[PDB]
Amino acid sequence: NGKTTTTYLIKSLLGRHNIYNILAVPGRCELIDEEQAFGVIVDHANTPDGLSRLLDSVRELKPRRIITVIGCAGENERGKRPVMTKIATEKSDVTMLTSDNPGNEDPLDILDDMLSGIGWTMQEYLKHGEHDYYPPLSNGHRLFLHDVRRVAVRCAVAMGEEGDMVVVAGKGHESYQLEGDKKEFYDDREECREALQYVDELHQAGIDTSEFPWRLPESH
Amino acid sequence: SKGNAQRGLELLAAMEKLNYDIRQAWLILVEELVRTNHLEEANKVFLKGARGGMRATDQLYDLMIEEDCKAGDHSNALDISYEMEAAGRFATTFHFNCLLSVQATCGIPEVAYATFENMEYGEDFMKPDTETYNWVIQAYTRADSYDRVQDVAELLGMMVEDYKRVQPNVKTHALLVECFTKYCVVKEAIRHFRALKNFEGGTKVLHNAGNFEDPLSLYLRALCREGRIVELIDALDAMRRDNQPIPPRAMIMSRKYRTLVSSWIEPLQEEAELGYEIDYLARYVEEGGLTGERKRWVPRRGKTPLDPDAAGFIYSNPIETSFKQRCLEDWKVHHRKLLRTLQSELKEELEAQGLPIDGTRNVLYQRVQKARRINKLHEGDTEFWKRRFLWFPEEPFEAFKEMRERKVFDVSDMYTIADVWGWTWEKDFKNKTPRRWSQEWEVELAIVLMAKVIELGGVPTIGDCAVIQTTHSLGYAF
Amino acid sequence: GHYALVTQQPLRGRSKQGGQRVGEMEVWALEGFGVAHILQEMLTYKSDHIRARQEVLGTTIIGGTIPKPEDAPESFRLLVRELRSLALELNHFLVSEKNFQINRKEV
Amino acid sequence: MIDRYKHQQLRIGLVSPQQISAWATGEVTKPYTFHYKTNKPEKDGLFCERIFGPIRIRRYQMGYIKLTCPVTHVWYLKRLPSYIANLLDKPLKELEGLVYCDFSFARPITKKPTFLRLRGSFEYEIQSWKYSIPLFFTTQGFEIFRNREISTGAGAIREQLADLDLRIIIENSLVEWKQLGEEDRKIVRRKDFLVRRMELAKHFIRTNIEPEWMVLCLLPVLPPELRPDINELYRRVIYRNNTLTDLLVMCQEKLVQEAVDTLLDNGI
Amino acid sequence: QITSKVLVSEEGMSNVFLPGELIGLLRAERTGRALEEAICYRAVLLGITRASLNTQSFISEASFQETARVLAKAALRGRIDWLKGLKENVVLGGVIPA
RNA sequence: CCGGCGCGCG
Repeated sequence: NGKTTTTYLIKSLLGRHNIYNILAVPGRCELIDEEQAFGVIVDHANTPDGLSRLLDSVRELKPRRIITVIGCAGENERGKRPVMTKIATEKSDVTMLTSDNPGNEDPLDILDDMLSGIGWTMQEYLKHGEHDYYPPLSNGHRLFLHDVRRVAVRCAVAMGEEGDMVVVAGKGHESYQLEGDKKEFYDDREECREALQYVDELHQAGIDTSEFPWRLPESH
Repeated sequence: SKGNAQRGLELLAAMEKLNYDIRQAWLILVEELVRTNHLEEANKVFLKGARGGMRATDQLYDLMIEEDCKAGDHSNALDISYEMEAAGRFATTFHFNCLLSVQATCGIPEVAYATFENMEYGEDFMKPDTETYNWVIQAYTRADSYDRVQDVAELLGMMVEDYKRVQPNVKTHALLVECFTKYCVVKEAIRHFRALKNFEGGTKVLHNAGNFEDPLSLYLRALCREGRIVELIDALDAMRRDNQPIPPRAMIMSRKYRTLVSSWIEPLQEEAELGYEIDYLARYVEEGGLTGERKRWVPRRGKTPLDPDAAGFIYSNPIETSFKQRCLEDWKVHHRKLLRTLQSELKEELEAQGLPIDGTRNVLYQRVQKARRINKLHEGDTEFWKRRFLWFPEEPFEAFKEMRERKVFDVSDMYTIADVWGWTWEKDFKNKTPRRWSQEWEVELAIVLMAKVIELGGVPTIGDCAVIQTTHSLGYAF
Repeated sequence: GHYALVTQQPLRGRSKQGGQRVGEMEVWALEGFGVAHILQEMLTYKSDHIRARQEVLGTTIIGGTIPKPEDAPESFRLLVRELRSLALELNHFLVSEKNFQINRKEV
Repeated sequence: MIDRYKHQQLRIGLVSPQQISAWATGEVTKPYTFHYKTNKPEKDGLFCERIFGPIRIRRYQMGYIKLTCPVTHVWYLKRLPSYIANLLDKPLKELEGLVYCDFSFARPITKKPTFLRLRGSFEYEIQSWKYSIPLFFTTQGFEIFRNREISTGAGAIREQLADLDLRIIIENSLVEWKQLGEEDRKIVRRKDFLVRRMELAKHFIRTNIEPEWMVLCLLPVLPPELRPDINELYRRVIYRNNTLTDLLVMCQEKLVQEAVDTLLDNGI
Repeated sequence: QITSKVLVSEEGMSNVFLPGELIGLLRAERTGRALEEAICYRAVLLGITRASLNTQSFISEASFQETARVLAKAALRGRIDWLKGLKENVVLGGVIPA
């Protein structure tokens, strides 16, 4: 716990968990700052215990609203898919949904496995999308979803607000994407940087990107 | 006896060389080969003899046809029937039924229909009987592709018009129920299930031992989906009397872990309170999420149903209709029939919404401007119509008398499937005012259905009871 | 003699040593007579059945009985390809009356 | 008397691109017919010996043209009443504009998630969609998810036909027909459209035909010996298809479609 | 052949027949005695041209009139022709069943 | 050995 954080500081942070690391970082809550009114961090947690620990850690940092991005791999870890989305829904207000590394397994089925922990599926969610209306959760929380992590994290970055927070997890310091059998090159930190760089124009162009669907000016 | 067909043929040739009549020996050899279960060599020897100009006895012809059709050998049976008709013995309904027993399973209804057309428009001894109609109907309802409800309906009409010579049996009603269930003609399936109830076995025959998708389960599902709960209860009594356990296909579990026990009450496709949170992890684990055997509810490109419940029907299962809705529909259709036989200003905007407060001044304006942000019968009584019935003149009754005199139509042509098949119970389900739906009626029906499903081997889920002392009897706990 | 390049039917005209046309009105008369084998003669191996035209030339010179064509003439195969060019497939199937096996005829 | 049974049938049917490839397998790629000097069949051309056969098999061997963009079949779009319009339940004018004009369709597919409030067929181009969204979403990822919320041409039609749920179509048509009945010229014509739509959707379920085959991905090529006019129309398809793949723009996409329509059915 | 068809009325909804469907008179009467599922129909007079375009063979209709319209409608539904008529076998070059 | 135009015969 914190071995990577300790080594980098010794050779040469946010939350109370990193305070003890200082007393005694790539892919460990790497803060992405572009003079915005919020923050973006990257963690490698692909396990329910670590994800729960970090999601609890975000609450103690006083965020106004909690937005999370989660995924799961394919052909492996099939027995615990819905737990991350369950804990995120019970811990976050608006939660984006996507995959971590679909691999040969089709990401649509795994993304269906996400909604199984809440009483939804791809059929019901897509029927919600067709009617361009998403009724909120039981505890007042909101749910949006997208098959590809790219646009999902772009919208999550665009939804960074004042005193708000966005988590993108499952990859961390790893900078590869697993679709089918080819290991595509994909960096979460750089993509988050790009999303934070050009967030202004999308919001100022008359598009109400606050929720899915975006209220386009000429679309009514 | 030893099956040495070639040795028998050599002995027959030796007999022929010695100026002997080989017909009796040929018959004996064929019969022995059939008895010892050498149907291939028996068929070959019989065909050799028949093509040689030799004539067999009627019993041997019938035995060959029946055995070949029982073994599923239509080619040899057809060849032997052709040879028998060439020898001077014409085919009767027995041989035609034997042939039809194999054609009905070929997947092409046109073969069986060609045989049926040969029988129907032929001599008196070739006329179809109940078995022939059953074979042709089975061929049509189990077709590979295209719709055949029209063909089966016309065949049923032809069978009805032949009432003086033909009458149905259990298989007829089982096939008709299956056909009208796969095509979602539910009312006709209910009529023929009422007819089928009077036969012992009955629903057991309709079950088809689970084969052909198990049409009995389809009948139960079709009854459940349209909210025909009284008919569902009657079917449950039918299977209980027939010692027929409710099959798992009939007990399929809905999206929200419900079954036919609680699917037609006012919560539609939704769960009850149940007193606690739902354990979604247990649901995911028990559904096969550990070994990759789960059923993912994501739409896919293709002409296949995503819903496993629609498996078996031609164009998917009937749409979900609550018992409350079905009762209201039946109330409306009865009264539409009753009416037919008898003949023979800004405050106006408030009605488009829920009227929140408003009333004094400027509240109506602010609300109308902020509302844009969110943006006696006699059906089935043939006797009454027969009584009413009694250049063609323009007067309808004069015209009726004309067709009576010119023999165009007469009262002898006025009969339905009900009054020629002895459906005396049909008049008790018609020309009656439907019962208004009530909560007490619905809950008592739910209790009755739950008890009858439990006693039949079908276990309702906890969510089924939650919609409603019997809850704990199943091993549950709120 | 000489046949058309596409339809493979005998040519038209006295100057071209062509044959006489059996029109649809002539086909009606043959159907009224019930002469089903005269009609098939002038539909397959006197007009466009390439394989059966050559065998009729040989059998008649030796006098050894002309058999039925049983295949499709080049006018039907020509129509099938044209329907294929409109993204339409037309298949001829034979269903055995003995064992109900479906046979796809080459066309 | 037992009748001498004869069960012979022939059936037409809409063809699949895979069956077109099976016919050809063999793709015609060049519009050259014959050599001007040597009078020999040009390779990969309309009369190629490798594709079609040595100079009997040239009367039966088929080829195909690999169209870069899908083109709708004129018989199933322009003939009245339109089958594509009835199955998609849209007026013929908007479909024709989508295929022949510079119109883009909003929300062409459903079985994949979207995030936009774009509905209908917006005639004018979306100003934000031109620069704002692509420039914020870059190019590669934007093009990856491009063909899921806005599309145009016969590709949008094929996408709409591919993901159609026929059973849902039948149920919606039946419920709308009941609603109309329970309530007088086009109060009946709308009913007649509804009856025509469920009968059209019903036939697709029981057959092996796919409604997306109504838009062509490959173009079968007639054997050369059957076309010793039609050849000129085949060159145009190659003339404008090979131009289109060189670019990879909307105008050339329409030119390929018009070449196929003229080849398939003129005077319509 | 002119007076052998009836027209399903516009109010007859069932899974057996659809409104406006052209069905045979004998079939309509047979289904009337066997089913009570709103089998509503009225006698229709067809001309010798319209009757010839509502046959059981698409080859006979295609070779009669509106070839493109007949083939386009038929090829959408995988129509099957059982070659029971005289003209169908003439097209194939086979022996007519007469 | 392919199509158009013109003139004819029954």
